[PDB]
Amino acid sequence: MSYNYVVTAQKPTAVNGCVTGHFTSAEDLNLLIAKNTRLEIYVVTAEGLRPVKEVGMYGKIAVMELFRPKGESKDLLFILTAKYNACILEYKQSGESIDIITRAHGNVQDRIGRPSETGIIGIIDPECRMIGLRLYDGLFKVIPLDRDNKELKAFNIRLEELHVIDVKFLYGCQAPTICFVYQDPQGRHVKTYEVSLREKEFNKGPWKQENVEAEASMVIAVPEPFGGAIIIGQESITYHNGDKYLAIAPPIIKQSTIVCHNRVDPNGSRYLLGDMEGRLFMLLLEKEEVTLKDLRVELLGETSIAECLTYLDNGVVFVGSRLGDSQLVKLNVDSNEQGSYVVAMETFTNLGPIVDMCVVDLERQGQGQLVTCSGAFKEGSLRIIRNGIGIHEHASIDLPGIKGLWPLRSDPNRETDDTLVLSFVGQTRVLMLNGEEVEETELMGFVDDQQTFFCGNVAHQQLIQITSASVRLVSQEPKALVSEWKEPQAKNISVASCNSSQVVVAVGRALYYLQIHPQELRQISHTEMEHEVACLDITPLGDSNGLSPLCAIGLWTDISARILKLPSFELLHKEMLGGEIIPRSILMTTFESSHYLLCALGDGALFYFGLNIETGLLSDRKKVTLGTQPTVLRTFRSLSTTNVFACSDRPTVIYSSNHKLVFSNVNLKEVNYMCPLNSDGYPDSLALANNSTLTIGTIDEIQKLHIRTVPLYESPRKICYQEVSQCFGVLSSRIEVQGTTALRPSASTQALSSSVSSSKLFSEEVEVHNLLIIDQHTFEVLHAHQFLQNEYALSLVSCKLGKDPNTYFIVGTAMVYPEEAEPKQGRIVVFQYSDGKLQTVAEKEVKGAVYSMVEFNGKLLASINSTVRLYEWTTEKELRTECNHYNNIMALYLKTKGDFILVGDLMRSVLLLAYKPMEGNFEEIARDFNPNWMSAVEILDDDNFLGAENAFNLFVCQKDSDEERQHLQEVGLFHLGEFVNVFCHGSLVMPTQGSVLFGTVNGMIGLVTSLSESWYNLLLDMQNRLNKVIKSVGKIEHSFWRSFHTERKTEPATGFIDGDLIESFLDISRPKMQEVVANATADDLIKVVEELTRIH
Amino acid sequence: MLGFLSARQTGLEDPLRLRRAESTRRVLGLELNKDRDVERIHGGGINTLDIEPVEGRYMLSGGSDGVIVLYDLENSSRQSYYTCKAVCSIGRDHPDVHRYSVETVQWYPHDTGMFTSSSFDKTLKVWDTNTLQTADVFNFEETVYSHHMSPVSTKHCLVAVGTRGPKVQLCDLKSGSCSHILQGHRQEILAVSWSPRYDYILATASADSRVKLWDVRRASGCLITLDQHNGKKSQAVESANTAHNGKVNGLCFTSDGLHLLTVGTDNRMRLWNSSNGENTLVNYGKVCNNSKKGLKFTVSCGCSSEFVFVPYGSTIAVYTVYSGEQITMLKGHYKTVDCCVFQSNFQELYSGSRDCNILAWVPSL
Amino acid sequence: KLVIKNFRDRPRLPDNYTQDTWRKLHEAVRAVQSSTSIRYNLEELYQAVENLCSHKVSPMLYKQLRQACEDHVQAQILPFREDSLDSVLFLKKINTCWQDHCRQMIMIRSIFLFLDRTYVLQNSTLPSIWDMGLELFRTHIISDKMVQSKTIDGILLLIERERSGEAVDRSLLRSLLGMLSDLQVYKDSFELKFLEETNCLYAAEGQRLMQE
Repeated sequence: MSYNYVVTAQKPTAVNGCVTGHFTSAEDLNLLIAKNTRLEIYVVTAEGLRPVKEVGMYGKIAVMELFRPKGESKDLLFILTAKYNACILEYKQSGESIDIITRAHGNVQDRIGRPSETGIIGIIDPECRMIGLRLYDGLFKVIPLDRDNKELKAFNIRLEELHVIDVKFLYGCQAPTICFVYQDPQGRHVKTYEVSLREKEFNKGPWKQENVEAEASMVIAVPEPFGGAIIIGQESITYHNGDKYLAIAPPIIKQSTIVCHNRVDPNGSRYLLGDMEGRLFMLLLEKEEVTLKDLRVELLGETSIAECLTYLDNGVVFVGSRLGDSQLVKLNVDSNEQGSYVVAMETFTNLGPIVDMCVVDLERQGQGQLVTCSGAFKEGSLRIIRNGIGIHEHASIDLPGIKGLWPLRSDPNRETDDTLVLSFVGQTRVLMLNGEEVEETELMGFVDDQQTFFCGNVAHQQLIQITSASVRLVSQEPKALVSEWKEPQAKNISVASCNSSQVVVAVGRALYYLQIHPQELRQISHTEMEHEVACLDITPLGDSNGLSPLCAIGLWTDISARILKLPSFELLHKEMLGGEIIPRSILMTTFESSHYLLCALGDGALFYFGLNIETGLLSDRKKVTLGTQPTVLRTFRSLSTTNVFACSDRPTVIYSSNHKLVFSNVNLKEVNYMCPLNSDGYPDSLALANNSTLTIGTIDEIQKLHIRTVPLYESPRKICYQEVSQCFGVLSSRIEVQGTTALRPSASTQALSSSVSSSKLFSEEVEVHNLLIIDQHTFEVLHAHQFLQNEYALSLVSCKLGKDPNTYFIVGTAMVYPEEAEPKQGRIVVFQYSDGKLQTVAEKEVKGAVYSMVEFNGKLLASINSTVRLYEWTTEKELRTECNHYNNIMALYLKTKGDFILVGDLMRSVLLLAYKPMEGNFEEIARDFNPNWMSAVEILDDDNFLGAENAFNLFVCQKDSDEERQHLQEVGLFHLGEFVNVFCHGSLVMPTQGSVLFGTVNGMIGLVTSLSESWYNLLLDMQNRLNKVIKSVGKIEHSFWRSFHTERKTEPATGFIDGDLIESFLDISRPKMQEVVANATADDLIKVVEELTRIH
Repeated sequence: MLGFLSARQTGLEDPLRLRRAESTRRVLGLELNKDRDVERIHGGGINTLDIEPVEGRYMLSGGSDGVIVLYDLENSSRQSYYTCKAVCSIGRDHPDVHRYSVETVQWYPHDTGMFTSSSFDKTLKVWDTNTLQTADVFNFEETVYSHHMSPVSTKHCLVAVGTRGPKVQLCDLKSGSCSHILQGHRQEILAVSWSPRYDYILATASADSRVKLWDVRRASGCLITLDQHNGKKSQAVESANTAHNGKVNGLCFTSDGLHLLTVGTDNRMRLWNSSNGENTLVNYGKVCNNSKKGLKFTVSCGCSSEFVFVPYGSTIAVYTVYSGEQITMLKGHYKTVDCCVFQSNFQELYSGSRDCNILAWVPSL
Repeated sequence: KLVIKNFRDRPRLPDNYTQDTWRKLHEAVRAVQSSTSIRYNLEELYQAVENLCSHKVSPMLYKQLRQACEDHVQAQILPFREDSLDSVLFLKKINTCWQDHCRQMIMIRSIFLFLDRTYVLQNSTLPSIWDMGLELFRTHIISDKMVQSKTIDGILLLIERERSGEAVDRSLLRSLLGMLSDLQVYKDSFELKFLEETNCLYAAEGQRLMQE
């Protein structure tokens, strides 16, 4: 049995359903958004939205609609998980506490039945007597509500029509009336029935059936004043009421099918409609006193590709999009000079359908940095995901040569820092913060003509300045000197570290520990350290009144960190750091009442030891490499806690989450110095400094994924990083209509250079594929190479083959024609990029589509339609076959580790194809004989082959241990709840062996890792206990939610640990933690789950 | 088909769309395979086949000579071409072998460990898949054309057994009691079938051209008595409501359980509604059959449009259930076909004939 | 990005800072090479290197460092160009002339740590101050044919003694074979000759012992 850990790094960001209504309370105006599993409630304030809750339903939320029964003060909510769990959620706020109480919950799954073609359609009676569901073809499941169902005891009402396109409840009928569009071999026919609970069977409809357009695909139940139902289609919008019939065929909507509708006015005088192309129409109903006069369709403008949109108020329409960004637009009463009444107010970042992604160590750090090809036809774009703590740069300044920053309360009365002290080579400048305006002043008492090693407020309303010549004490008023301690023999001061009441300066080998006293610097003691002092710190700790009894030092010759008790300079402890590199900045600091001595070597490596303040005994010697240049550890406070900022070429923040330090990148090119600048104009800021500029900007909270966005305006398909050329290879695929012309300026049409593939091998709207070359710094498409007419580029891999040194972009294409069903002619082009040019190095016509390709020990391993042939790169520079393999249905996915090949068949689901090099022929080591339709497949270890099928599941094939050894065993089973598009080894952080990121179609970026059996058993026990303790949103048992589910099979989850469920252990109060750990102590398990949380 | 792959990739179409469209494409391209074989072990014809419900791996077959082979359809070899080797077999040397033709072999539902069979020796034996020993045997007073177990019932384990007497027998594989009988038919009962949807709805076809659905919980006759003309030629039920003009010798509920396909010796199929017994007037053209016992046929699962595979003389006919069109006519046999069974997992069809062969049809490309 | 400029910019940072400051290190580099105690103090020298890296004089500072080591290693070849020494004593002579270059060139790295890692590390074309030391030693001392000849013939002649049952300075051998490996000339210069000579001896020993 294998053991694995599945955790969700990025929560899904695709909006598959969004409703509006008074859910939180009567006068509210909520905007619920049904992300795949997340249920992000909102409140529509006068500006933007005010998120109020975000509950993760244990389900794929397939239907969401708000209904208000009789007697309910505020709207309830009905949710239908795609596994067919139905729950009537109700909002209930109790002061701070917000709890989505479940009024009634139940399962409405029929044991046997064809899942309907169009998908689950769940509708509610406008007078709220029943909830009509159409899950399986032929049946129409009705849920009563007049009775108080605490289990939602639905009852099937048989339907005589087997292919129902869309069904809606009509308005203003004494009996609950459905009005659906079904397809029968004579065409499509609207029809109506009168549902009747007492009879549990339909009756004759209020107005008999009628014929509808050949592609009438939607229904809109207009409200009470008009009644009847509108029926949208490809080219017509027919309004029906039984005796009235007003049908129009506007010319604008012919261009693209309409897919989403919504009602603007409560009387339904105006309707919104959005289509696949992204347009946003506006259907207007004209009334007569009432009846309906005529229909008009107006093009409001353009938005994201609208899957589901709602009207909130004042033209604030939320265009929830599965493919693009979930926009939020304003409907101007008048034109915007472009004929568009729509102006995008806000935007919600959405990692759309992740077609494929590659992990790259961009910026040459130790940090993974995903690059996903999210989006679709018009919203295709590259998202660059990277952990970090961003900097909201408020004010940037040009000041080359900065060499130190300190804040100064130049006015003793003022609480906030009104003055910033720069320090340049061989001099010093004082900067005065008077509001956002900042002017340089002169602080009398501070010698301007010397470099400064420290200057800051100290005890007794006094400043201090420690130049390279003399420690100086300045009376804060009227800003004149009161004391100047100097080296007795007149030597330059080499180091200095001050605090509120103590100053220690290390002149060469010798120390001098001054105690600040009112208008008096009293040299308490001194000593002669053996070897030249490198760095030191006396930061106060514990609860001493600014009196630090320790003075950590680091020394030059015998590289070592020590802790000298004060004032006697007694060597409490010594610690040999080792290596040939001296310490450079050593810091003593507290982290959640856990003391540390962070000592940073001059090569970038950083150490942190657990310091015992009383006895000074360094324990838990840990090392972390944060950069290459020498580090400078400066403390700073953020939200009532003290962090540490490690200025280097890779500026890294150190903060302690749950008694475990976290080293987080800061999204900045470089930070030489820093100082917590809490000014009036910039409250709680950081004055980050670099070689050429000085910057200010508040730093963020704990880590979170930061998502750049590079729009392409054309759907990408694949991506590969070619390190040597420093560029990405992206297979865009734009749409053309007619010759042929582009419908919009796409990246492939806006490239610096382009070229059309002139190939002699082979001799509405179409897709004109390309192979973009994206610079990996500017993200500007360097070269856009267009493929042949009617050619689809399905695969792309960057590798160097054979023995030659060149690195090649290799694209496997496949000619497509409408007449055929499976492609016949393809080719494997071998591109080379050089000197801003993309040359065709080779070409190899094949006898099928090239689905997936993977470099195999320098030998290209294509996959033509149902075969996996291992090409060879000949010295003549033309691909030459080596050996084929034909025993497949269709090999779509290939992944390699060493010499083994894992082939993801279309439906046979795996084939551990192994290449025998001594013979030169493939040998099927094993197969799994389940019919698991695959989506993407990946290899973890020698005998752990992860796979993700199309029913939203995961499974782990384990090579077992006669002929039964040829059976791959499924040991892990887990209902992920997303359609996994791509796997790729890696991680986003510099306990869990292995790490496999994977995208989805909803934007989720999970992360699969292996576990030791001991932690597997421990966490499985934890998971069961948490299930017993935590109460889910819909009372959906977690074991059921993760049960490996397919239409033909259903097994409990095993060999997988729900990462999110474990991580929820962090966010449960202490008494319920004690409950969960009723039988090991709570803190130990908090530590364990923290070690798990560290991975993503 | 790359269009479907891209549509699934970008989340446009549900994965269900590609799954069902590809299954329909594969079934439309169905053809005999010389890249696969099933070992010849039956002396006489093959009367029945039943792929196991769960995992679709093993496969029984009731030879007309009383031998119950138990194949294994998984390509355990390494070559593209292979033959489905027969794992076990209830040979004539077996002490408890069936003395005459085995005409129904069915796996015990929800439990592959056991399977059942019945033969003209007036016996129904409950076989243990592992040790191949009769767990229970029920001896009837007359032959047994066909029997069927509920593929949905987790509550009961009754077994409708259509003997050549006029009375349907219900045998209980739990504590033995074949006492429960369903009276109301007039002649032999050539084909019975439980409802895949409802636990207790049993549809029994007879040789007097009547198809009746029985609520076996009810002990006062049948719910429905199917009638060709939907009551147009209304006549009290003493010599009326005949679902065919000759013997009706085959039943197969559609996969959803909403419709009861019937085929009879008058050379017609009829897609009857399963809730009120109203013929839905699907034409199906003229289907040829002349068998004088249970004609087996099955209906596809997991495809866009449900197909039905009916033995048609010496050929398998592929009709579309809800439109009646004739998709094609699989043509590879040398005698009349007695039973075809659909392998839902991979859209493969195994069709035992009277010429001792079991031809495995598979899709092309 | 509210840029701000409301400043008065009077000063000028360096007086004659780069020329004088380098001469401070130049004595320190000279003092370190000759093992004379440093009159100036490392922190002043290190911080001096730091400031010179602010003025972007790292390239010229890198070169002027090279002339310092370039002009000292060459000063060490000439004692070895005198052939009044036998092989065994010579190896300790060159080995010490290598151990000192390691001890010294570590010290010159410690002072110049900032330059080594800020400027040189990014400039992938240039080698670190460490590998800089090996390159100087390799080409200007070990690449000397007479020193290379009398060196490899040194190590080989001890192994032949060791093979014949004598006791040799294993530590001295380890340093030299460490010395050659670090300089990378171990494979080209010494491995071939050693394998060549070893082939001969055991080939001679094999046929010699067979009949005995």
